[PDB]
Amino acid sequence: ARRRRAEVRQLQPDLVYGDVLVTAFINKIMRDGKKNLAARIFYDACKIIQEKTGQEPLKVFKQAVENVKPRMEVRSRRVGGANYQVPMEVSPRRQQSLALRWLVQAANQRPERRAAVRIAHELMDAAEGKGGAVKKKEDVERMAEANRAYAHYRW
Amino acid sequence: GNKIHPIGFRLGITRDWESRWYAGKKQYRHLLLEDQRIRGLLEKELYSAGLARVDIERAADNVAVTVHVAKPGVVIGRGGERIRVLREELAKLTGKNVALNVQEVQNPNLSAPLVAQRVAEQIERRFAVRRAIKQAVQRVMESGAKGAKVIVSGRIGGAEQARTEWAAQGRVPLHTLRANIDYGFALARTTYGVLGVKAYIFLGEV
Amino acid sequence: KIRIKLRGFDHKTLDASAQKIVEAARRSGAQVSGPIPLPTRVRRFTVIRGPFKHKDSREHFELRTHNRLVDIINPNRKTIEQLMTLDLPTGVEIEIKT
Amino acid sequence: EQYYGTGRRKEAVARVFLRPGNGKVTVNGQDFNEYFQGLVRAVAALEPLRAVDALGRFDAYITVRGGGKSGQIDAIKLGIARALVQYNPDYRAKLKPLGFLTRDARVVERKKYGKHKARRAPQYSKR
Amino acid sequence: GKGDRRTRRGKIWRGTYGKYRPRK
Amino acid sequence: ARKALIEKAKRTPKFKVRAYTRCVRCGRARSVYRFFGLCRICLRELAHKGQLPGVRKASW
Amino acid sequence: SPEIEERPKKEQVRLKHELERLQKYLSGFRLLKRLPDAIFVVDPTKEAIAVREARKLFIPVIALADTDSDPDLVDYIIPGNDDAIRSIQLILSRAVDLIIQARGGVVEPSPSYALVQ
RNA sequence: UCGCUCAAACAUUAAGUGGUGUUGUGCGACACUUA
RNA sequence: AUGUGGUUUAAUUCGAAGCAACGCGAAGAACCUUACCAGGCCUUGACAUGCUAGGGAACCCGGGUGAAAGCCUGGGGUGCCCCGCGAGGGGAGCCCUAGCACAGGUGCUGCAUGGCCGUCGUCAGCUCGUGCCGUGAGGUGUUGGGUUAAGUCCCGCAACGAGCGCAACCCCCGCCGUUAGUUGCCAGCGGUUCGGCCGGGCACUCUAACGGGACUGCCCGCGAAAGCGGGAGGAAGGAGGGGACGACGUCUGGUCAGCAUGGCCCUUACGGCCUGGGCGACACACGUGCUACAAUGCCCACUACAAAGCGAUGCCACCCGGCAACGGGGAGCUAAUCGCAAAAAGGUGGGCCCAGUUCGGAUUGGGGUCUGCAACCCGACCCCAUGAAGCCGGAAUCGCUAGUAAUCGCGGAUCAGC
Ligand SMILES: [Mg+2]
Ligand SMILES: [Mg+2]
Ligand SMILES: [Mg+2]
Ligand SMILES: [Mg+2]
Ligand SMILES: [Mg+2]
Ligand SMILES: [Mg+2]
Ligand SMILES: [Mg+2]
Ligand SMILES: [Mg+2]
Ligand SMILES: [Mg+2]
Ligand SMILES: [Mg+2]
Ligand SMILES: [Mg+2]
Ligand SMILES: [Mg+2]
Ligand SMILES: [Mg+2]
Ligand SMILES: [Mg+2]
Ligand SMILES: [Mg+2]
Ligand SMILES: [Mg+2]
Ligand SMILES: [Mg+2]
Ligand SMILES: [Mg+2]
Ligand SMILES: [Mg+2]
Ligand SMILES: [Mg+2]
Ligand SMILES: [Mg+2]
Ligand SMILES: [Mg+2]
Ligand SMILES: [Mg+2]
Ligand SMILES: [Mg+2]
Ligand SMILES: [Mg+2]
Ligand SMILES: [Mg+2]
Ligand SMILES: [Mg+2]
Ligand SMILES: [Mg+2]
Ligand SMILES: [Mg+2]
Ligand SMILES: [Mg+2]
Ligand SMILES: [Mg+2]
Ligand SMILES: [Mg+2]
Ligand SMILES: [Mg+2]
Ligand SMILES: [Mg+2]
Ligand SMILES: [Mg+2]
Ligand SMILES: [Mg+2]
Ligand SMILES: [Mg+2]
Ligand SMILES: [Mg+2]
Ligand SMILES: [Mg+2]
Ligand SMILES: [Mg+2]
Ligand SMILES: [Mg+2]
Ligand SMILES: [Mg+2]
Ligand SMILES: [Mg+2]
Ligand SMILES: [Mg+2]
Ligand SMILES: [Mg+2]
Ligand SMILES: [Mg+2]
Ligand SMILES: [Mg+2]
Ligand SMILES: [Mg+2]
Ligand SMILES: [Mg+2]
Ligand SMILES: [Mg+2]
Ligand SMILES: [Mg+2]
Ligand SMILES: [Mg+2]
Ligand SMILES: [Mg+2]
Ligand SMILES: [Mg+2]
Ligand SMILES: [Mg+2]
Ligand SMILES: [Mg+2]
Ligand SMILES: [Mg+2]
Ligand SMILES: [Mg+2]
Ligand SMILES: [Mg+2]
Ligand SMILES: [Mg+2]
Ligand SMILES: [Mg+2]
Ligand SMILES: [Zn+2]
Repeated sequence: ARRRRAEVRQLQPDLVYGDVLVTAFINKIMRDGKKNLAARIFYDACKIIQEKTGQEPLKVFKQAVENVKPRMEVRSRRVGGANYQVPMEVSPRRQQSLALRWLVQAANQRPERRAAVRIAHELMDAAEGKGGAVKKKEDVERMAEANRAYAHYRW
Repeated sequence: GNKIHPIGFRLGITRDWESRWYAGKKQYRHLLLEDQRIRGLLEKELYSAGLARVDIERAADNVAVTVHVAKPGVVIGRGGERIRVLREELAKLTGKNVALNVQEVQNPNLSAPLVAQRVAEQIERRFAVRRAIKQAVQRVMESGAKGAKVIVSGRIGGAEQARTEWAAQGRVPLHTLRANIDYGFALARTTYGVLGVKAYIFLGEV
Repeated sequence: KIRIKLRGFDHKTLDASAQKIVEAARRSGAQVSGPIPLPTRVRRFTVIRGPFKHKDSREHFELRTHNRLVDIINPNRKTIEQLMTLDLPTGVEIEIKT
Repeated sequence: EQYYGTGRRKEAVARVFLRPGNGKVTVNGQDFNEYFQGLVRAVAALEPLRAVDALGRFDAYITVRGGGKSGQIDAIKLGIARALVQYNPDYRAKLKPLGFLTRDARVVERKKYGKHKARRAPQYSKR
Repeated sequence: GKGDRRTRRGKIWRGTYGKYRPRK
Repeated sequence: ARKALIEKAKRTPKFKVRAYTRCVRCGRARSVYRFFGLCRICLRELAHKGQLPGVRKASW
Repeated sequence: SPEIEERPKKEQVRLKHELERLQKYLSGFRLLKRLPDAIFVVDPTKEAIAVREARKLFIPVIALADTDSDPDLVDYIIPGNDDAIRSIQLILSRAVDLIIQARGGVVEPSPSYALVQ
């Protein structure tokens, strides 16, 4: 809208751990409005986490989303009649959004049969430092430093 | 424009059914069917005295055909002959217990349908179409109303291109419910075609 | 023992005739359960406005068919005459059975 | 003795008859963990109980009817709240800020005419 | 498949029952 | 064929699969509600007038 | 009047807001419901907007006027300062004095000296 | 899998003109206008 | 699948033509609906008023030719009023034949029109009265500053008010009570068939009806005013969400096939009837949609949670035949208490194993059921078999700001059935 900034949708905190970031991930997983289905599907991977590594699903989730959090991105902009690919910092919310989002997609990219195992293995490679979603993050940051020339229009 | 019919708009709140009665889902049609042909026959051989609100009531063989008129002196004739033979022709083709409860009209100028049919006739009789609407609205406001509005439409006098003559005074908040504004439609036969008529009288409030 | 049905359209006219019966039966006989409103069976009719083609802006009405129930127990002779004479219905088709 | 409160959401009503005791919770017969199976919102409806610090100390009995499966849960959530607040004025001073006392006006709206789903309009075109 | 002329939801979508669908 | 058809609609000489619905008022060939026996057009016309008992403007 | 029972809080404050602004400007004009036999002013130039009205209505024109003024368009002139409470007071007092002196009961001038400082 | 010419069909237009855009044939490795 | 352009045909009826035509008129094309064609027939008519003349009770059955319409004909029959016991005569109701006036027309013209509708757009606008300025067209007001969803309000203002608009009064969902108790309650007690089935009760759920409530009302901060931001109480704050409501007008918009209608045109046929065919044609193109191209999944067994609606010539619980559609026996129902009804998705368990696949059901062969005079053209629905295109799709492009999108079932209108 042109008037107000429109405030963010303060979502319901986690119903098992107590953290808004986790529930937000469920929503991205949520296909056709099946929260309870996606919730379980998420907790399914949480148990696959303790199966592989003796690590808590909580910090394994934080480390994953953190290493896929895009620091800077290139945005298109007009100037007299031309489009420049200007790089610049992203908003904290958008970083969290894209991170959570890419991860879900990266799970879909995997050959893994079951959804939970896709999110499981992906959450490992993400927290590690190399995965389908992470590489899509490294990619976007490249574009930023590449066009660093056009960074003169910070706006 | 649009402007949904003001009567159908006040249908629930202000004015009540011009034809009030209950019916089962079994014969609602047949009831309203005959109910229709009645008011039609009245509009025909009764328009002489200038009828307006042809109110109707039914329940079980009983039908209160209350007919509001400018001057019932014509709907009764002399002593009781016009009105009597009217009940005759009524149940003559029907079967229900006809009960013509005629009632005068305190002021035809404050009764929209009358005001319309009145001026609408003036046009048919070839008259000053513009000022005819002016006097009509002036007649209603000076009469005692609190709002007036009249609109003809079609070949004014007889011009090729169509036209619509707008004229009104006072207030006519058609968007408000607590207004009680009587609607007054009317035809107008001319040797050159048709001609529409409208009339709005604001009176009630709260 | 006896049961009365008060079907009708306008609830304003249904409330006047339903309250009338409650005063006439109680004030001149045994006990009588007050007006019992039932699920109003409504006929919602949707349809288009313009005569020709206008699959939108359409207008729709609704047929409010109300229902009210009143039960009188002891068959009082005063209540039978009271309701037989002192009645003022109109568009209210009532039906009564034992 | 008992703690009563009214639950409702999406035309899914829910009486709440609570009696201090163990933790056995019956709702329209059956058990709580029995009726609600594989649903995380289940343990969420008991949130009012975790807020008061008395999870296992109350036998609940709720009559929830109509509405959907989850709409009932939200009806139970607000129902239990009115129940425990009925005999506790001080527990409203910590159940309200946590957000519990609201019918949740959020309800499905009428499918508008000309449209398809109260808002979603058919695919616009010009070809 | 909401279009299979021989399935559960196959008849559910067509508003019928038949064999594969329980009927009285 | 408008007049000859409204008359034939009330005839029902042969089988019943010819006694098709037919509006009473303006005698429309289609959009004839069975309850009212009228066409959608004249239906609305009367409804605004108030000549249709119990038929109020729907709003919800 | 005992008719305040109706009228919701809406019309109340609004109608009170009516009275407030109504008196805000009209207070001093409503006392007469006819066309003044004459007009008196503090600065013909500034309020010349009214002078025209009176002029076109043939209403005689009297007004105190400083150098910043238009003498010819005033019937009976009152030359002298105007942008000073001191000079305005001496004139208005003595002027209205002639009003009551031709009327009846010559009273003492209104408490102006205190307001001056 | 890319580069290129040409003749349809479709898309951008309010419409046309032209162009632009994809798939189809044979080879080498937006700008202008609208009795 | 459906509409449309186009082409084809004896006809493939007509209209709407960017947005604002194209699942639109159509909320029901097999004959009907039907407005197009072919053929067989009628031609004061199927229908309104009225007139001259012969005969006749108004009324009912059959026969020959035929697709039917119709064409030719034969038979049974004899009411009421005015004069008489009978005959005989005239009139009203109603008909055939002949004749006159006249009917009828989905034949033109939506730039002849009424009415009704779309549209910009619920957008924030458009005007009148007097006063004032200009020779005048016209201006001012409605401009300006702050604010608002808004010409909302405030302050200022040669302007001062008002009117048509906006808001508000109208209904649903939002908190609770008042009124009524055949909706519901092992909640509290007795029988338990351990089923609110019986007794009992209405506080509570519900069914509808009336009323209160939210008003920038409170405090803090900015402010001249109007007003904005933040916090509490509250079911709900700054219109709470949605609907009804869509101005002066524009689009010479649409509609003479909804209807009314001026004029033009036809009047043994541009009117009327039937049968059959045709809006359903296919080398092609576009719009709107359903269902998929699958492992957040496909086939299957068990279990659970809706709202609203409809139901006498209609909804169908229980029992039997068969694979089943479906049929038959047969109880209840003027319908909060009988039926359509399992809501689906979802919860537990099984096969499946990345394959044109247990995905996908389009196409085609044969055998059945339902409605209807009649399913070749041209209906729906079972069952067995054939198991197609089809790996989330180019240029382009649409919807949607929250209980919305997406996704999953249900009901009606229309209606013989579809
Ligand atoms: Mg006159
Ligand atoms: Mg909260
Ligand atoms: Mg919805
Ligand atoms: Mg709802
Ligand atoms: Mg709704
Ligand atoms: Mg699917
Ligand atoms: Mg069904
Ligand atoms: Mg069986
Ligand atoms: Mg008619
Ligand atoms: Mg003084
Ligand atoms: Mg190319
Ligand atoms: Mg070629
Ligand atoms: Mg070549
Ligand atoms: Mg090369
Ligand atoms: Mg160029
Ligand atoms: Mg040129
Ligand atoms: Mg065509
Ligand atoms: Mg035509
Ligand atoms: Mg056009
Ligand atoms: Mg011919
Ligand atoms: Mg005649
Ligand atoms: Mg004879
Ligand atoms: Mg005879
Ligand atoms: Mg024969
Ligand atoms: Mg004979
Ligand atoms: Mg005779
Ligand atoms: Mg003629
Ligand atoms: Mg037009
Ligand atoms: Mg028109
Ligand atoms: Mg046209
Ligand atoms: Mg002048
Ligand atoms: Mg001059
Ligand atoms: Mg002017
Ligand atoms: Mg202006
Ligand atoms: Mg009570
Ligand atoms: Mg109660
Ligand atoms: Mg205040
Ligand atoms: Mg105060
Ligand atoms: Mg302070
Ligand atoms: Mg204030
Ligand atoms: Mg204030
Ligand atoms: Mg708060
Ligand atoms: Mg309070
Ligand atoms: Mg506000
Ligand atoms: Mg409004
Ligand atoms: Mg015509
Ligand atoms: Mg005519
Ligand atoms: Mg000829
Ligand atoms: Mg159920
Ligand atoms: Mg309802
Ligand atoms: Mg049905
Ligand atoms: Mg059966
Ligand atoms: Mg019954
Ligand atoms: Mg059932
Ligand atoms: Mg499952
Ligand atoms: Mg297969
Ligand atoms: Mg198959
Ligand atoms: Mg067939
Ligand atoms: Mg995707
Ligand atoms: Mg390409
Ligand atoms: Mg049917
Ligand atoms: Zn009609």
